[PDB]
Order: sequence, then C-alpha cells, then structure tokens
Amino acid sequence: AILKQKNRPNRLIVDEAINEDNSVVSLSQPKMDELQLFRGDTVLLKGKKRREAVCIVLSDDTCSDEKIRMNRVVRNNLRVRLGDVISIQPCPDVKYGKRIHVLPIDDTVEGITGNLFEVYLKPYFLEAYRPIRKGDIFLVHGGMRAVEFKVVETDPSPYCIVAPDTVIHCEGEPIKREDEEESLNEVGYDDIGGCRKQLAQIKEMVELPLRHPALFK
Amino acid sequence: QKLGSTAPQVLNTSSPAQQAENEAKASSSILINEAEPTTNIQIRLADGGRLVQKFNHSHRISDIRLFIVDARPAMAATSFVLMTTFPNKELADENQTLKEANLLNAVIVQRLT
Amino acid sequence: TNRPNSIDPALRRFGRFDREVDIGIPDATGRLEILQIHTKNMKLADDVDLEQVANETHGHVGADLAALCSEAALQAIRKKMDLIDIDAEVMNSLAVTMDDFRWALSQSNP
Repeated sequence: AILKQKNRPNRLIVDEAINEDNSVVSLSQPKMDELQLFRGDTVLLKGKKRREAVCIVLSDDTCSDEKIRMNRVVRNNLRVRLGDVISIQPCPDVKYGKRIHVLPIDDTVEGITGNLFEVYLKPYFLEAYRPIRKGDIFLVHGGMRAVEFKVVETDPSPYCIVAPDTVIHCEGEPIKREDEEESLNEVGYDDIGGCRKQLAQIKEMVELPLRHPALFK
Repeated sequence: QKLGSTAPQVLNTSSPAQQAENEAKASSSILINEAEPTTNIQIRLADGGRLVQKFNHSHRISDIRLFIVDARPAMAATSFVLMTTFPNKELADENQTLKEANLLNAVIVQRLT
Repeated sequence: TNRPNSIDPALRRFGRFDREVDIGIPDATGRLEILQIHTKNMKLADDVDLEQVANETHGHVGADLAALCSEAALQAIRKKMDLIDIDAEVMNSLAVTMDDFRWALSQSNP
C-alpha cells in the first residue's frame, strides 16, 4: 500500500494486574489453551526497548481472561507502557544461581549490606524458583520490609532460576535509586512523534540489517 | 566445595545414548488413551534442566514415579518431595491422581531430599 | 572526474592528460539497455515493459536507475509484507509491477 508498516502482528497483549506474586504473573486460560502453555511453566514476555521479562505464567483469572496482565513492579522491570505487545516463546531457563550478584539499594531494607545471610535470602528466596534476571530491580517480601534490590547480572544464561536449597550469594555495595526510565535513552517510537511517515521511512531503510540479511535476493 | 547443609546432587549416571532409549522405553511403558482428554506434566529434574512431556489423561503420582524410574534408572533410589509453582504446597499422597490433586497441565517441580 | 575545469589546467597540457572523453548520460534505448543489464538477477513479474519506464526517465544517470530498481524491490518487500523469523514463502513470490515502477519514479531524485 502507500505505507505498509506500523503493523501489529499476531502478538499477545499487555495490561496491568493486581496479583501479589512478583515472579509469578497471570496469563489467560483460553490463551493458555491456545498457545499450549502449561500451568506452572515460565516463559519470556518480549516487551519493547530491548527488554524482556521472565516470569511464571499461571492459569489465574485474577487478571484479564483475554489480556495477559502483570504486576506494577514487573511493569517497571519491563519498562513498557500500557497496551503494548509481547511475543510468546516456551524456551526454558532452568539454571541455578552461582555466585555474588546483587547490589543493595537502601530504601526500606533489613541488614543494609546483607551479604548472603538475610531474612529475604535464606527463608524467602529459597523454595521459590524465581527466575533471577540481569537488571532485576525487584520489590519482593522478606526481611520485614518491602525490600528493593538491584542485580547486576546472573552468571549462567543471564535469565535463570534460583535454587530451593542453594542460598543466593550477595555482593556488598551501598548504591541508591537509579533513573532507568531516561538513563540509557531508552525512549523509542513511543516518545517521538516527529514525522511518523519519516519514522516509517527510517524503519524501511533499516529493515534489511534488522534480522533479515538474506532478504537481498 | 563448601560444607553446606544442602543435599548432594546426583549427576547423569545414564549414558547419552541410553537417555533416548530410556525416554523411548518410558513413552512405550505408558499407555495413551484417545477417548479421554490427555494432559502433559512437566517434571523439573535437578540434574541439569531436563523436562519430559509424555503422559495420559489420568495417572497417579506413583505412576509419575514409575515414569521417572523408566526415564532414569539412577533416580529410582533418591527420595524426592515434589513441588508446584506458588501455591506453596508439597505433593505427597502418591496414590492420588492428577484430577483430584489439580495437576492438569501443571508443572511439577522435583526437589531431592 | 565530475568536472573538467575544476582540475588544474597545468595538468591538461600537451605532454600529460591529452585525450578527453566523457561518458555522459545514456539515451532512452540506452537506459532500456541499462535496465536490461541491471535487472538480470531479479525476478520481474513479466508485465513490466522497461521501455515505457525508460521513456519516462529523461535526464537520469545509471546509478539513479539502480536506485529506482532498489526502491522497486523495496516496494515489493513492503507491499507483500510478512511475519517475523526465515519465512521462505516470500522468497519465491517476489514481483515488481510497472505501477510499482511508476510509484518509485514518483519518489525519485534524479
């Protein structure tokens, strides 16, 4: 046509839930039957700004039974907007944690440095199977306060699960709240109007380097 | 190796050529019924990230243990308590089936004692 | 060179650099020959004429014809859009139309 871009593909819809669980988010049971997903399995929900999220998707009807909705903390973790899109891929990420990885952020915490012996490490993170991810600024329970901790990376295949018996090892460094919404110039097509025709023209100019090197025939 | 209180894990004692043969034998020893709605149950093994999907509509948890024994011969002696993904419950009562225990397409997380 | 008089005249004496030839721009049948030898390794849709296209292009250089061929291929990519990844159904169905050549000639910069 005149401008055959800015098209949403057969992609799954993002909204906001009210669930208590952080690493467990709620996905639609008819969409669970459509995408052949399991009740307890964890997947990757592909948001924009080169950011994906690893969470266990249940069969909960607490969120929408048409739209896949998640937590407010995961919304800040995925750095997306309401009404965005996610791709579904069932590739597992079950590798256990290895070594010291976290960074203490001292807003509401118990045991400011912590360092591998904590109420939110040994009782809470164990027997949880949470997928700990690179850049996981989580707001979880444990240690009597709504703790907030950043993790730099995890070692094996950076999105990977925790162990129910091995305690996650901890770095010690007093850091503070970051500015992730505007730090790395994360804004994309959402925060630039400009000329959307010319934005589409730039996108058309960069189609062939983007995931299609063999589309030169 | 630090002297922790965690359980000592068991490595893959079966051969890589015997893994496919054991999986084929485990799929052969379990009947498939076409007159009932079949379900697939994922077992989160702790020996490297192995999960298998071959099940019928109704099976006991002891039948899942039979599927585990036919899947790996070295895991027949290890005692394990099966877990789920945050109802925070332990899957005891091996005589119970999947329909009574709400294990319909539900990932069972295997944790060795 | 792109300009004959921008070079130093001392290099254009009778001892050095005497013969002057200009490639110039091709003719309409010349531009048809350019299109024929440029679109050899590309699947036409068999309805294109390439001589109506050649007569529609007056004062066009051969690299501009390469640019028009590339924009026609990009129009065939855009109009027959597909999904994300190889998606080999689009590999065997490439087709550029004479109307697509007209559309590319509309947004052309000779």
